[PDB]
Amino acid sequence: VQLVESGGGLVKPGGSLRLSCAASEFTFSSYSMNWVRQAPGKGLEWVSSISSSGSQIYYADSVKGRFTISRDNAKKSLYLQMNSLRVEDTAVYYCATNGGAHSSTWSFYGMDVWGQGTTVTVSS
Amino acid sequence: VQLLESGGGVVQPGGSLRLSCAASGFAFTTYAMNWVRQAPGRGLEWVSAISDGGGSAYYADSVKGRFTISRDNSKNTLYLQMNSLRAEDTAVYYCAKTRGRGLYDYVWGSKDYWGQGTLVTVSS
Amino acid sequence: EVQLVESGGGLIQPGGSLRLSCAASGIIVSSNYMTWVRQAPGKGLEWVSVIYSGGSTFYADSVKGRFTISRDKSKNTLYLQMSSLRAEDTAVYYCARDLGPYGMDVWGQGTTVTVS
Amino acid sequence: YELTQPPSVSVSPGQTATITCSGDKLGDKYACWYQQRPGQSPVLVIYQDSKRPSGIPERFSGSNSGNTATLTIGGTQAMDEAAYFCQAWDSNTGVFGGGTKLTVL
Amino acid sequence: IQLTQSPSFLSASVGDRVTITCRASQGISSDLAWYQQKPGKAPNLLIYAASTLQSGVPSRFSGSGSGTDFTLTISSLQPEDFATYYCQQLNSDLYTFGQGTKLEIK
Amino acid sequence: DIVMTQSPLSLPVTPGEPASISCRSSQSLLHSNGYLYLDWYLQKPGQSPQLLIYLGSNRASGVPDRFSGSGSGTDFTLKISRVEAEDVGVYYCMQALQTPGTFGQGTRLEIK
Repeated sequence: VQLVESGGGLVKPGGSLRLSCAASEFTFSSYSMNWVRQAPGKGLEWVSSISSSGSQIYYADSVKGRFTISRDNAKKSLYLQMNSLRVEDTAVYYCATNGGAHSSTWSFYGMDVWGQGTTVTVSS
Repeated sequence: VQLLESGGGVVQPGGSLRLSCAASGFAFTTYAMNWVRQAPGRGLEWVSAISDGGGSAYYADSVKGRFTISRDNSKNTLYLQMNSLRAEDTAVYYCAKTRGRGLYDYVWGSKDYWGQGTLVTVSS
Repeated sequence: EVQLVESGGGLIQPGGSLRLSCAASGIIVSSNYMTWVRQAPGKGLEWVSVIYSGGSTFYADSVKGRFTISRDKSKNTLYLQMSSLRAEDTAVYYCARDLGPYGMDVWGQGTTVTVS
Repeated sequence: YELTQPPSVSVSPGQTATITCSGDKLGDKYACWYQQRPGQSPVLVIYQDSKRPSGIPERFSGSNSGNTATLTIGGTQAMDEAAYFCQAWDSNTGVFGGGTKLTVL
Repeated sequence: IQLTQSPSFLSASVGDRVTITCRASQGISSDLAWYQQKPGKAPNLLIYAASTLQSGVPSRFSGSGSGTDFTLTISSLQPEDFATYYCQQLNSDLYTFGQGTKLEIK
Repeated sequence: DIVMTQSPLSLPVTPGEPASISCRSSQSLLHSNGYLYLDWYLQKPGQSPQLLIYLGSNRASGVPDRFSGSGSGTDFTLKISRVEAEDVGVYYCMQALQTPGTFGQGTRLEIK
């Protein structure tokens, strides 16, 4: 598929955002999605992940209780609720497909299709 | 309506404690709860909040990880986990219920009813 | 702001027909519990009827088989079909809004019904 | 769980590069490697510690044993100058390596 | 159910502490509403759920009791505090009232 | 963080006189859904606070009619119709919009 993200903008610490990652084709249904953020000065961080069915949802230790990944295979969209946006969350986020249907098969694949990242900035 | 806060006393610098907010006279099954601290002559400052059925565990930075909260929806009680207590948490602790029971009445917002408070002293 | 206004009562021969009306401003009648309440001269308040927000009806033991409660969604109004009127029906009736654990928060001015 | 990659290594063009990845009992796990050329979204180049995805020339060779994951680039050229992230999965947790920068002269 | 107020005719001067009792015969424990009615007027809520102050009621009015006993307590009388005071069964099917207690500014 | 400053720090006012307490937010607390998420508290001396004003302009159950709130966006004022002898104590405001819940520093209305 062909992936495009949206939603990154200027918010102050503690604010709310809701990113997105839209797909071109309906092959989106067969891909377990991952959210990966890229620091302005460093490499990448894994943020979250979701299964193809959406029933196997995992978060990074630094982000649980704040973010809420969700998808809609009929809408060919991937979202990421972005609450309590906090001092080090400024980054560029990448939505990357795994291919493995469930979390048990994620280690047998890699994140292959990345969309153009969306810049998120938090500051007073 | 009664908000009986239990526990609390003199604990050791870096030691442990757990606080109980036994509530009665109201549902508590659809109501959110808040934890509020006040160091001696230093003003009301926030700590924690929980949703109707737990899971939503909302903390300030100074209690990041170090504090955790829970509720006993059957016995109608509120709890508060403590670890590695510093000298800045020496205070009297108020458990307070949110006004109300609908959404956009933020679980970290208005606090209608407050308790009597128990002093938590960290010293030697 | 929340006002109930009542009309339709009057001096009526025993056993006759009659109807009350209770217009409502602010409250939607079609989704709240509305009750009819009676007060005989020299006596206290007493319940008559309630029609549920879903449309289910209820009347008292002294009321069953005689009165009917009715509504209109277009005019936001409450009605009471008054029939088989005996001498004991001489009273003043108010319309009130029932909220269960909350009491009769709003009330009407009342209309005097006399039987002769 | 952490994966340790050297901050950067460099070789002259046309040489063979060698970039390491360290983890606790990391030879019991599957490791993926990615190429991030500056200003670019990364691309998967090695997965399953031995297999090479479609669209990648065979000079991207990776191997894993013990506590070290290694990637080998024979005949390094100009556009091999990129950030290289050794990846691994442990307990359903996506943990990325430090990311070794490769510089060609 | 049968609700009985006690006693019917009640008299006091301004400033007295009054305790109007509506006695529940079975025991319901949260279902009381206090209805004050100016002579020939529209009643109003005073205390709902038998203990909580209904909004806009002045703070001189209080309610107490739970279970089988119930009371209305007025901390400080006013010359306009004369009315007929009703108790009602909340959360019921017939919404039974009391007979009515007529406080008098006497 | 939303850092809120009260104004003024103290208001000793004789009973029977009117009093206004103002507390301004650093950010905008308006329209999470259309209301002003600032709440007003009174901590009377020696006992625990309860709500005086919620949602900027409205009050909770059983509050004296003398209390009223006003202001929108960043400036908010509490309006006591007639100070009396039971009104002594510190007044707090709180932003109720973002998760870090910050209270004011405490201005007492006292009897001078």
